Formats: sequence, structure tokens, C-alpha cells
Amino acid sequence: IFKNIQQLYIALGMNINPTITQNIKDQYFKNSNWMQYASLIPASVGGFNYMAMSRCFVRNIGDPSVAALADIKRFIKANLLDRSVLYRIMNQEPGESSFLDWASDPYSCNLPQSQNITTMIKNITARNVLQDSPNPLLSGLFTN
Amino acid sequence: VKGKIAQLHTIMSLPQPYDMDDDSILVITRQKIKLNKLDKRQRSIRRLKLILTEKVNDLGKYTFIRYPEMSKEMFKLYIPGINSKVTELLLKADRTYSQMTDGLRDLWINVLSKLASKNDGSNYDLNEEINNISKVHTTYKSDKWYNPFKTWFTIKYDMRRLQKARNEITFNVGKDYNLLEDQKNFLLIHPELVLILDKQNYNGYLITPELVLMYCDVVEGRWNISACAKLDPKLQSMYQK
Amino acid sequence: LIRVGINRGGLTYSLLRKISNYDLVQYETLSRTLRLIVSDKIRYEDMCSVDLAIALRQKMWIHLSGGRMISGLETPDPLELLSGVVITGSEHCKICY
Repeated sequence: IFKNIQQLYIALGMNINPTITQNIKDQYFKNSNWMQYASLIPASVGGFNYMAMSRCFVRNIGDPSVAALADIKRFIKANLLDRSVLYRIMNQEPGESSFLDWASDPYSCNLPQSQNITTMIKNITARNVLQDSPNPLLSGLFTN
Repeated sequence: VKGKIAQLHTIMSLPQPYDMDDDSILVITRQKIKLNKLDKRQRSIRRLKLILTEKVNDLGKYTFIRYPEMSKEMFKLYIPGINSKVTELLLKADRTYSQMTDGLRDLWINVLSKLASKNDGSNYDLNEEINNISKVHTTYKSDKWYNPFKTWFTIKYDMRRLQKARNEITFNVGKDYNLLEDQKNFLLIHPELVLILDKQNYNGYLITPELVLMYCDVVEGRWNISACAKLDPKLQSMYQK
Repeated sequence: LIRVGINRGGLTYSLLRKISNYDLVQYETLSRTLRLIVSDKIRYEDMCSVDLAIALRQKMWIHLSGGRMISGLETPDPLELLSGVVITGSEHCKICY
């Protein structure tokens, strides 16, 4: 958790990415209990937490959403989070994925703009690079 | 590769520390310099000698050190004047983490009481590992390999920013280097090199970006190993060892 | 990807804008979620995590699934499930009792 918090601060304040605006930085730094919420909320429901505490004992947890919500209940029971946090997570807004995107990853909830970088690269390669190629395999497979 | 560093020393006119089995790249570079066929990157590297001679006056009395021998003096590199940007962020991280230790301890106590519930007392309050939760930030902050880590992270950030800025816009050819002068250290950062001058003992170090990344990640690993061994009760002796 | 694209052709900034804006979009989405106004009409902290996950998946996929159900996904987590009792000192298990 501590290293995740340090990573969040470094990425939000001392990164070379030029698309990060001052608005995001001084919204997360100034608002009360926002970086703690970002680092504690499990990411399966929207946060930046990739270690469910059940992983510390068993390897194959199951579907990550159940573990994430159990950890949220555990957090709000131990006064780390609040009930309003769980209410907001329940009442957030849905994304715009489709049936094929659902089939490509079934465990995922409809988080808006949740596509991985590797998924985007793979989609770009499939739809643009390998369209017209002389190879019989790719010409047969990758149509328009 | 030793050849790259030897080439950096032989492009701009500096003394040659290295010795090699086959100095073919040095001969090639000298021949290219004589006939003036240097590439764009090599010309940009070479043009920094004028700036180095203009800023540093007594450059002729400095002795440059090879890569393996300088490691002792480069694993602990403290430049207090340039790491004033990451210190604030790390302090804010320490504060926002110190605001959660009580809840974290209560959570772990509840979980351990649920998983292994003895019916005859045996409270988990007086547990060493649970009691060491409240000093993670204190242990990282007051560590031996903290200041070198901050300095190296700042150097790497500056170098990477310059390298990325080169890719997007090459138009600003005039000034791409970053210069920081002080009564202790003289630091020049270029997308292709890092030059450090220690003036009290008259020493010089010229390193490639590969060496920058290597030193940064090695110092980070040392910091993490030392601190995380200090916290855990089972590894307290392994810390000092 | 860039090397192959420039070798073959067909890469444009309109396609690669998402890769550059990914991180900012993540931060913006979390910020939008974190400042939402909710009421305490329904207590979501008194339900089992499986029921909570079922409700969440029902709510998120409302445009695709509609009123229909989704099955074959949810499995109980270990820590919520187990309860260990160390029997020592000649005392019966409380749960077994």
C-alpha cells in the first residue's frame, strides 16, 4: 500500500507525460481523502489497488470483483473507508462496451475506458497493419 | 559496452582512461573527426566541449575515472541542491500514509482473529509484525540509501525528459542540455551523456544513459532491500549483514 | 508498433490519441466517480460480497443484458468464507457445539 501511494504521487506530480493537466494534480492533492481513496479502493470496481488481501494466502482467488467487494466491506468495517464510498462505487456510471468486448474478458465490469494498453495495440495491429498483406495466412484471416 | 563510453571520451577532446583489446571504434572515430564526417548525434555530443571549457575554467587538471572504479563513489551520490522536487512529493506521501496506520492495524487484527480464533485469551494486540505497521514511512524516510536514491531519480527524470523532448520536437537545436553548478558538484545532463565534476577532490565522471538507468535501479533495489529487511522481525539480522 | 506502421503505412493520430490519453482518462474517470452524491436509502454494507457483485454486474451491464440474468461467474472468496477454531485445552468447538 505504501509503495502504491508513493507511485501514485510520483506519477501524478513528477512524470514526463505532457498530457497530465494541472487541474487533475491540484484536484487530487487538495481534496480531502482522495489519494487514500484512490490507493485503497480495489481497482476491479474503479480504484488503483491490485492486491486483494486474500491473495496473501491463496493464489487463485476467483473472480476479482467478489474479492474486491469483500475487501471494500472489510475496509469500511475497519474505518479505513466510509459507507458513502461503497454507495458511490455501487452507483457509478456504466461504460460502453459491447458483446465481443464482454466475451474477450468475461470477469470485467463495464468500467468506462477500461481497455488495456496491450489490448489497444492488438486492436490497432489487427485492424490497420495486417489488412493488406501478401502472406496467404494473413490475407485469408484478416479481411475488411 | 565499453566501446560506447570510450567513444564518448574520444569524441570530445578529453583524456582517455580506458584500455581495450581492440580500439577499432576509437580509430574509426578519430578518422571521422579528422575528415569531418561526424553524424548529427556525434556533432551534438562534440559541441558540448565549448560549453564545458567556457563554464569550467580549470578543466585540464581533472582526472576522469573508468566505469568499474567509480562505482564506489557513484552508488552514494548526494547532491542536495537538485532533489528539492521529489522530496515534497515523498513527504506528502508519508503524511497521507501516516493517516491510515490505525485502521490498517485494526483491519489486520480483525482478520487474524477471524481466521485463527483461540477461545482462551491470546490477544493479537502485542504482535511484533502488526506493531511494525506504524513505522513503514519512518523506516523508509530515515534510511541510508535514501538520498542517493532521490538524487539518482532526479537525474534520471531530467535525462528522460530531455530524451523525450528530443523525439517530439528537434527544432530547438540550440539548447538541449541541462546545466547545474554548485560549490560541490557540476552536473551536465544531455540526452546522450551525463557529466559530473567533483571540485573538492578534482574528479570527473562521464556516463551513458545505460549507466544512469543501471545505477538508478540498483540504488532503488538496495534501498528497498535494506528497509524491508529492517522492518521484518525475521530479517533484522539480515539487514545489518 | 510504430516501426511496423511506418514500414507498412496506415497509422494516423486519430487512432493513437487513445494511447496517449489513456492515463488522463483513467484519472478523470476516478475523479468523476469520487465526487458523486449518494443517499443511504439502501445499506450495501449488510450484504454478502457475492450479492454485492451480482448487483454490481446487473447495474453496469444494464444496456446489454437488460433485465435478464448473468450466471457462471461468482465464486465465494476464502477469507469471507472460512472460520478457523484452534481446539486446545479440553474445550469443544464453539461452532460444532
